[PDB]
Amino acid sequence: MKDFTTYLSTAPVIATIWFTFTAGLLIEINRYFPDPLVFSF
Amino acid sequence: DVMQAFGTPEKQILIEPVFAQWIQAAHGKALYGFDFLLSSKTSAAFANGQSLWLPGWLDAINNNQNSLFLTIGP
Amino acid sequence: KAGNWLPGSDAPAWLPDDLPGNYGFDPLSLGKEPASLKRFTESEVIHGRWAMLGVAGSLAVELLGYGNWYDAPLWAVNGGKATWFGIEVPFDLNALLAFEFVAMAAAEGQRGDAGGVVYPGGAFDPLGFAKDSSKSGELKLKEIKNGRLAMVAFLGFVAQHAATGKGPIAALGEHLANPWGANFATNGISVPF
Amino acid sequence: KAGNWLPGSDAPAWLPDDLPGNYGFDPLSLGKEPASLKRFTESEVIHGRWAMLGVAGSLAVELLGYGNWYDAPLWAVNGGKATWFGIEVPFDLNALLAFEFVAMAAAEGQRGDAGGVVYPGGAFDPLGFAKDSSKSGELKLKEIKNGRLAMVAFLGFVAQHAATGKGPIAALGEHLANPWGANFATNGISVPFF
Amino acid sequence: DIAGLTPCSESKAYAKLEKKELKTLEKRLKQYEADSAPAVALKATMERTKARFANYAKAGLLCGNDGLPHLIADPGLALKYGHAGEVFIPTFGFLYVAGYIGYVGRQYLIAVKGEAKPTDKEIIIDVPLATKLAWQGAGWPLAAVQELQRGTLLEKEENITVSP
Amino acid sequence: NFGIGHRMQAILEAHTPPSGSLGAGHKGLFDTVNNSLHFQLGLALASVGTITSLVAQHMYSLPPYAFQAIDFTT
Amino acid sequence: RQSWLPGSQIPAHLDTPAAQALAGNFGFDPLGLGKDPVALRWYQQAELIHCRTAMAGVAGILIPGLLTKAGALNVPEWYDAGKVAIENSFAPWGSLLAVQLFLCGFVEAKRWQDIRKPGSQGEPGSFLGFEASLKGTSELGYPGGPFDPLGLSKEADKWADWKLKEVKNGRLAMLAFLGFVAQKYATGAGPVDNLAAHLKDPWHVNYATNGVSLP
Ligand code: CLA
Ligand code: CLA
Ligand SMILES: CC(/C=C/C=C(C)/C=C/[C@@]12O[C@]1(C)C[C@@H](O)CC2(C)C)=C\C=C\C=C(C)\C=C\C=C(C)\C=C\[C@@]12O[C@]1(C)C[C@@H](O)CC2(C)C
Ligand SMILES: CC(/C=C/C=C(C)/C=C/[C@@]12O[C@]1(C)C[C@@H](O)CC2(C)C)=C\C=C\C=C(C)\C=C\C=C(C)\C=C\[C@@]12O[C@]1(C)C[C@@H](O)CC2(C)C
Ligand SMILES: CC(/C=C/C=C(C)/C=C/[C@@]12O[C@]1(C)C[C@@H](O)CC2(C)C)=C\C=C\C=C(C)\C=C\C=C(C)\C=C\[C@@]12O[C@]1(C)C[C@@H](O)CC2(C)C
Ligand SMILES: CC1=C(/C=C/C(C)=C/C=C/C(C)=C\C=C\C=C(C)\C=C\C=C(C)\C=C\C2=C(C)CCCC2(C)C)C(C)(C)CCC1
Repeated sequence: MKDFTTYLSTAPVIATIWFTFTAGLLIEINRYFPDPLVFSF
Repeated sequence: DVMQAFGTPEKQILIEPVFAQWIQAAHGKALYGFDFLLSSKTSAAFANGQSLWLPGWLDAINNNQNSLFLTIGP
Repeated sequence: KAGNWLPGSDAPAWLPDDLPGNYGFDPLSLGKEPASLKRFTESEVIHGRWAMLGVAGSLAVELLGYGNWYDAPLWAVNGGKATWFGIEVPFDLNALLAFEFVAMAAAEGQRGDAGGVVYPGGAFDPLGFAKDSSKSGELKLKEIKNGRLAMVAFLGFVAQHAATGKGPIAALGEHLANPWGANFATNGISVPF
Repeated sequence: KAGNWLPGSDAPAWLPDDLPGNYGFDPLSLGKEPASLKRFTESEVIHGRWAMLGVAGSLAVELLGYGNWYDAPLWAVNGGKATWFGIEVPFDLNALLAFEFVAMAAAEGQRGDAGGVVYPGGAFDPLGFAKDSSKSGELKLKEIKNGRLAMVAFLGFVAQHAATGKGPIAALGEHLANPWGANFATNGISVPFF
Repeated sequence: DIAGLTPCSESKAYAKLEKKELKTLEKRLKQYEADSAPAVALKATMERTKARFANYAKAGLLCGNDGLPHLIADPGLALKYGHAGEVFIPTFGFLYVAGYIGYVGRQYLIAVKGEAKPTDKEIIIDVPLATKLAWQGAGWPLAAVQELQRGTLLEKEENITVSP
Repeated sequence: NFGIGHRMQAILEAHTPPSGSLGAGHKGLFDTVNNSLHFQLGLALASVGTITSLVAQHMYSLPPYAFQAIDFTT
Repeated sequence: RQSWLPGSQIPAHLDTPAAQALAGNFGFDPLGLGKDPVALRWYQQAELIHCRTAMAGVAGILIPGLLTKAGALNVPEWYDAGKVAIENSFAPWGSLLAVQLFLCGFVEAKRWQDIRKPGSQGEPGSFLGFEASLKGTSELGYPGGPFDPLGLSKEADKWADWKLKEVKNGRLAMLAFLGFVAQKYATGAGPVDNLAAHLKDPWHVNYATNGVSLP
């Protein structure tokens, strides 16, 4: 599956994994920390 | 637009125009309280023109019904 | 050379060692070109002379008790009756304004556009000090150092009066009074927090 | 040489043996370069001179009973009327401050930037002691010794008044009175716990 | 009150707008059974709403005449009056991540230029090299100023022009 | 044509800052401003188009004509 | 070479002879911060001074802290000694910080110039004879001269021992200050008070009984 891992390392597959990662990071943040308009403490 | 759509107007980015309200208050608009040059009654640019050209200009800016330095927001 | 102004740093190449007042201080490469540097050397000395006269005029008024340097041109508004050594001056603003406009240009424009001279021998040395034999650069260096200190003193007068509203001796007595509460931090201007 | 300051330890190479007051004491190698050693051999003697004059002035006030060294410049605040041998001085602060700024600079600048001399023969020896033949280094050694002891004495004056608030004789008498309860430890300053 | 403004914990249009939103949610809630699944989500929306108003009034945001929080985007009016978390703290919390991505992509380009053919590792990204540059790019401003002090951040006039 | 005054051929090619500031500065412009009409038309249109925005910005805030700014459509 | 992880490939710029002969090199740079040799030369200085100031600060916290909890001092908490000692003070904090930044900037800019060029401050005519002892040693970060009064550098044996003792005590004190700040934020007590609270009930009073290891 070395060719399958080179397919997993192509541009749109990395794009759709990394954008789901950076989407579902910010989404879990806005679940556990609702409505951040201002930098609080 | 997304905040107005979700019924939450308070989450808007409403950046106050600080840099131009400071220019209005330096021209004599006492609505914002920056009291810098002409809206401050104690400064020198205020004091050295009270007979020359200032009081009509100050009574014309602080009128909120002309277009002379309209009050401004986000 | 006689000084390094930040020791261990290299001297910039566009400053000659024989130039009076030298340390190598040019962190902006501001006098790199020789035609600009010659006019800067010709203007630094004259800023120094006029600031030595300015600091002497700003200090002798308070040391002789005649107000300060600030309130001395304050008779032009709200009254008049200028003084000098107590002697009254019956002149208004516009007459001495035009006299400073006319009588000073007959010395300034006669000095400036008649060359580029900065140490003219002859009538400006009546007693005789700068014969350019052995003690030219020494007295030139002393003149540069005293003039730079006077320029710093006059900008200190400007910022000191713009921050405290007081004169030179009128706050030097307070810094000698309260040496930890009468400095540039206890006002709410110079240090904003 | 004439002394080793910590026996068994070696003398540094940058201290000349014919130099007056030599012991080898330079644990920082602070006068290693000869130009710095030449500046410091002049400045140590002058610190010793002015400290001998300072300790003589700080002791003669109390041995003659005129207050101490600390309160002698205390007339400039809360009154005036300075004294000297009981004789009054009708001078305010700014006049004598300007006279000390001017009249001392006319001798200090005449001394300093006119060379680097530290033992000038001639007018400064009116009686005649240092003809520089045989008794030069001995008198220079005695001057260095007495001056170093005077610098130690004046630093002791400063620390003693900063710790006890008294004069030199005013607590030398207490050390002679209670020798085991009037030293540098019974105050709560120099020894922090015991 | 910096520029004609007011604290949101002081203004009444802010509290009136909170009561307006809670009134809409309440008249929306009045249709359902008290323990059903829509009513739980509506009360959770009310709880998030009230927590949002409490934490906007707590941080000292400035309301206007409209009753809406404002952002003072000037240091010296945010640092002096305690509004640095509005703009001045996230204007570096952004730029760390911006220069982070701009440094990671820069180093991924420069570390793939000197190969056999670079373009194949731009459509097919070398993932161990990418994750190595992703982790070790954490100190990017440090490395950026150390690269600027060389002159290895810029390139000289070896660049490609047309006809100056 | 009278001896006193200033000349366009001398002011341009002497305002050159050294040490690589503006390069050779303003040396050679009078051969190209005077000979080109599209350069003159470009500078003229830039000036007229800016002071036309200036006319627009200053005729609403500072209305110069009697019973203007009551006629809103005007 | 006694690495921080025994099985890791040490970064190759920490295995150069310039970097292996450096104080406290345990092969730890997992984020590649010192890959340029002059970046590492700058950060070695930054580590020495972040660790010496931390050793002085952590000593000034826990030596009077342990001498407060055991009596014969009444030094307050380190997060309270700014609130107090400004009343028992000849000056307010602003003038004191201004004098502080002048006296410290005169030192720190000389150190800046010596790091950017070694032996800079030793050129003659700078001070009044004092500049001759300001070249430092052959390596930067360890000046000596006036800063070695007891004379522990004139050995050339056990010198890497003293280096590594300084670096390890300093890294431990930097972790101790990051501690002091964090164990103040977490529970609001003092550091020796937190040590007593751990020593009276270790298995229940720790950083798993507050809101900072939250699931
Ligand atoms: C450039 C314009 C712009 C700006 C400045 C903002 C600004 C903001 N928007 Mg907005 N928005 C915009 C455009 C913009 N938006 C557009 C175009 C839309 C329509 C798509 C929206 C739709 C929108 C919605 C629907 C919402 C916002 C929200 C917000 C707020 C962000 C809260 C948040 O998520 O915190 C994020 C805070 C962080 C600290 C994230 C940083 C990430 C981590 C913590 C740092 C990294 C840590 C670690 C190293 C990562 C691990 C790496 C991993 C590999 C292990 C903020 C006021 C939210 C809000 O509350 O409104 C006020 C909200 O609900 N916006
Ligand atoms: C305006 C008058 C005047 C002038 C022009 C001079 C000029 C001079 N004096 Mg002089 N002096 C004067 C008044 C004056 N003094 C007075 C009134 C006294 C008696 C108090 C002295 C006592 C004196 C001594 C004892 C010595 C000089 C020396 C010198 C020369 C060195 C120049 C220098 O480094 O500046 C000095 C500039 C300063 C700003 C001085 C700094 C403050 C000093 C270090 C005192 C601080 C003590 C402090 C507790 C120690 C430092 C902290 C420590 C605990 C870590 C120079 C020719 C020295 C010399 O000839 O060297 C070879 C020397 O040994 N003078
Ligand atoms: C301070 C000053 C210049 C400062 C400039 C500096 C430091 C520049 C330094 C640098 O450029 C270099 C060197 C190198 C560059 O690479 C870097 C920088 C750092 C940029 C000039 C003051 C110059 C100041 C002058 C000439 C002042 C003259 C004062 C007069 C005449 C006063 C007159 C009166 O006081 C009386 C007599 C009586 C009163 O009653 C009436 C009045 C009028 C108030
Ligand atoms: C202590 C001292 C110097 C101490 C320095 C020492 C030990 C340094 C030693 C070292 O550097 C070496 C040697 C070698 C290095 O490798 C190591 C160290 C160890 C670092 C100087 C005091 C020097 C002290 C001096 C010069 C004091 C002068 C006092 C005067 C003039 C007093 C006048 C008055 O008392 C009267 C007369 C009347 C009063 O009413 C008014 C006043 C004004 C108070
Ligand atoms: C300087 C310091 C503290 C100094 C404290 C001082 C002066 C305190 C003074 C006071 O207390 C007193 C005396 C009395 C009080 O009343 C007043 C104050 C003022 C409070 C702490 C440093 C603290 C510094 C710390 C904790 C630094 C930690 C850095 C780490 C761990 C980085 C590791 C890495 O960078 C490497 C090494 C390699 C990369 O590849 C990987 C990563 C992981 C990025
Ligand atoms: C404070 C503030 C402000 C202000 C600001 C300002 C005013 C600024 C300025 C600025 C400036 C004046 C700038 C300039 C610049 C220039 C340049 C020239 C730059 C450059 C840059 C670069 C070059 C970068 C690069 C890089 C890096 C390093 C990272 C990433 C990657 C790259 C490569 C891209 C405001 C209020 C608004 C807001 C808040 C904050």
